[PDB]
Amino acid sequence: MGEAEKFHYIYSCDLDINVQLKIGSLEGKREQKSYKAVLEDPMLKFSGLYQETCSDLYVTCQVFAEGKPLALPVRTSYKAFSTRWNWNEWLKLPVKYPDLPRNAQVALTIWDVYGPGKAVPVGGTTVSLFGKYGMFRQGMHDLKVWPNVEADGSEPTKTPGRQMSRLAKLTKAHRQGHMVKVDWLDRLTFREIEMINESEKRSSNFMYLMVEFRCVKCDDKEYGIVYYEKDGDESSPILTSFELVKVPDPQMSMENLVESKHHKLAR
Amino acid sequence: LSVESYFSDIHDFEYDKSLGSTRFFKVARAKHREGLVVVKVFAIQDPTLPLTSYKQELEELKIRLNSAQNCLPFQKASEKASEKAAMLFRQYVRDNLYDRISTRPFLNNIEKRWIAFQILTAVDQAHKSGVRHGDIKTENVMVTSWNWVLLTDFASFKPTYLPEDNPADFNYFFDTSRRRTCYIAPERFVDRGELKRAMDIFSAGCVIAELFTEGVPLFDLSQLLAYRNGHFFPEQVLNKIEDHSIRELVTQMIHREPDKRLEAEDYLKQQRGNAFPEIFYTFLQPYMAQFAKETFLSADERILVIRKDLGNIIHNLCG
Ligand SMILES: Nc1nc2c(ncn2[C@@H]2O[C@H](COP(=O)(O)OP(=O)(O)OP(=O)(O)O)[C@@H](O)[C@H]2O)c(=O)[nH]1
Ligand SMILES: CCCCCCCCCCCCCC(=O)O
Ligand SMILES: [Mg+2]
Repeated sequence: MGEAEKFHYIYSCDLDINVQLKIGSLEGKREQKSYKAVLEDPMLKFSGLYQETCSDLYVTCQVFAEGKPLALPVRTSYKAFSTRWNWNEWLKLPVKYPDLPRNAQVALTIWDVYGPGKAVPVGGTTVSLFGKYGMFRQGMHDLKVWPNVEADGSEPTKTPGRQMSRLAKLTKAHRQGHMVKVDWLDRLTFREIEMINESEKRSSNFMYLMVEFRCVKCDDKEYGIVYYEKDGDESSPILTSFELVKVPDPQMSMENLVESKHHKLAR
Repeated sequence: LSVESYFSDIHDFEYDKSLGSTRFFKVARAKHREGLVVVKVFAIQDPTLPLTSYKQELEELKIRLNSAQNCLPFQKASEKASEKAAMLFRQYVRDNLYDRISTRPFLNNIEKRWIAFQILTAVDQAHKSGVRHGDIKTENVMVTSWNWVLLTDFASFKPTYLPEDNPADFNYFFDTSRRRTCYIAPERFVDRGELKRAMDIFSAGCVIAELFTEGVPLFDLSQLLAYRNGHFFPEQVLNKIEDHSIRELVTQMIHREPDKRLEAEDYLKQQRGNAFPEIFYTFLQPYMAQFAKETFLSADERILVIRKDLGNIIHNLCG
């Protein structure tokens, strides 16, 4: 009938393993081929836009926190593309779960060849690594790609990856089984969502980079990674007495570090 | 009886250290639920003496100096805690100014100015409250590790008037450091009065001198008795004060005739801007007071209060 409802989770500061991000497929069309621009810039004909229907794009994944990069960007391994951009590659990020603060993001940039020794950004997308209540993102996510720009790692990001937006979530919930199934009704409703989707395909030149996050499994359980800090349970033993000690001093019984620095330099 | 022996009978206060034994009080550091505390233990050798006169006084100093942010009265007093001993309780502070002058980091000019400013603020606070500190000394000026001054050990049980003839009264109650230093205002020498606000201004002025001479005492007992008779003026030590305006403040405050010694508030009015930066009156005294007394701001919350106020702080201090 069904396994139980227990919610299992691990603290992010307890999961000392590298974060891994799957770069799935890049759906959508590119910015056509504006031949006006090529007459102005002949180097532009020697660029992935104009050489193949699917240039061999690559993605760089970098983690940012407080607008600063936590480590170097990781690049997808070369994959030759012909009719679709499908890297299908798990990227081991240089950051571990304990290393990630609550506002850690991954800035993902799709890059293309622009003449010799020059990559142009096809687009960029940034998604926060923790959810609205501090749970590491799980499973398959489709991120809005911002054309002709690198992913922005600043806080707040200017390239967030997160009608069809709402419906896709409901569709994913339906496919996972969280939405109730009604065959007569699902058959009719999804045709409309398809019409909406096709209209959005024609209306806008949007691209989506589908990515996936790893699932933490142990004994066939599913653990969500919730953001925590070690000692996060240490509710400080604050007490409101001031009978004798009216003026607390935090440095009270502490090594004088300016004298020890001096000791270490004179003696 | 050793200083520690007294604490064997007390449960609430566990001995920690001795701060110094003198025939007047034996002083110990004690650990308490609240923090570290100084216990001044008075061996009450003659039970005939009425300590009820001193207990009343201290309970009215404790009330008056309750809101005086730079004064630290004795917070507790216990006539019979060990049956042959009384005890005065107050918090223990990081430094005392006499030691702080030598500990690192050495006090800048602006930090000495901030300490002298707060000494005058403490005297002004107690004097407005109706309290006199009948011996200000650098030992009794206490410094938190954030350089909040607490004036402590209010000398309400010490004699206001001393004979010049017999140094025995000075040796007992005053000069417990045994440095022979004498900041007791010269008119306090004769041959149970009330203490006068100018008797603190001489005491405070001499502490600001010693602060700015890096611990050279402005007078000792013979030099104060000569200054009392007009046969000596501490020009040499005053010339060790590196700042002309603090030099004149001190020369004003240590004035021989008490009538020529202003209120602490007047010295702080006269010294606005010139000795004491304008920013001391406008930003640092009121801002730093949020950390000061019966306040409840944790080390973790202190840093967040200062981070959240950084921009405002930078504007006031710098511009
Ligand atoms: N750091 C620190 N030192 C203290 C404290 N209380 C006392 N001491 C030190 O121990 C010494 C002995 O204590 P006291 O009896 O208060 O010395 P004092 O200031 O000469 O005492 P009185 O003559 O009564 O004013 C003082 O001079 C200080 O140097 C304190 O709360 N903090
Ligand atoms: C309960 C109140 C405790 C008060 C503690 C201070 C008492 C000081 C008494 C000083 C007596 C001096 C005697 C003498 O002159 O020999
Ligand atoms: Mg004292």
